[PDB]
Amino acid sequence: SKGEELFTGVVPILVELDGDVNGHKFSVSGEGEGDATYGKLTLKFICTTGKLPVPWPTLVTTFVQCFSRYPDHMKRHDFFKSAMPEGYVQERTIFFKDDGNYKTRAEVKFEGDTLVNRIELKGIDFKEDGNILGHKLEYNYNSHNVYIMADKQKNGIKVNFKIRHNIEDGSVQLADHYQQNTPIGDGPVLLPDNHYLSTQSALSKDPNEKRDHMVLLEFVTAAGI
Repeated sequence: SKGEELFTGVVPILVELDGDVNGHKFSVSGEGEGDATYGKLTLKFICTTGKLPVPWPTLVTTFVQCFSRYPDHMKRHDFFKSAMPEGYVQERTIFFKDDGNYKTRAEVKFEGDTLVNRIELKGIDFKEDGNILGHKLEYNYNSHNVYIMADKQKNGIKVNFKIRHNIEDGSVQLADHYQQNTPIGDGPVLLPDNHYLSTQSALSKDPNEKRDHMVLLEFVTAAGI
């Protein structure tokens, strides 16, 4: 396919987010690199408007699936890379159990040789005293499976999954994800058979960094075929 060749080495990544959660406005910038050969991502995010109003972990999924490692035998199912360099639109709705929801819209594509993820986030109906606004989530992250399916009507894919956020009291905060991706260009893309992505992520901090930020290491590989 098209994009395949674009991912053959380490690619620099730029992440830009504009958000509003219950009237609290904020901006985030992130930079790093991805190496789809190992399904590996390394990023650092910085809250540019000051203190992040929600917990960092809640934004992970929002902050580039084209960096997933697809095994040789599954290359024909890699929609993400097939949409490059023109890119794709990724939209979601994220429902926090017994809490508010996030609505996101992003464009992911290449600007020169940098892979760009530009997002607009809108959060509503959050409880001032819930796990999100109340900042009760631990600073860590779990492994998940992300289910993918073809959408022949929109020439895209539909994706669904649940994230499990650990709460400081030992409990769990569920986050139901509903997602749609559609190509930006008019060129051909690869529509996949049902399959899934297996994820793992580690969160850390930069000891010498005074701004509000998050350091992220993540591995993702496709499976189920």
